[PDB]
Amino acid sequence: GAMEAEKEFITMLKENQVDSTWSFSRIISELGTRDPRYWMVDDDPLWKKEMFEKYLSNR
Repeated sequence: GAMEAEKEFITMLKENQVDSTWSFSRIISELGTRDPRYWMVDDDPLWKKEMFEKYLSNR
């Protein structure tokens, strides 16, 4: 579910210094290596990208 995974995913997004000036390419390229949290939660690229739209709108 999108509980533990989402929570950490939001935190890693701040810690990876992600903001509006990012593509979901930079996520796969930088967040896929900086810390394996992007892999801890299984890769749903549509949810990762949906929630990324949340991280850009709400953050």
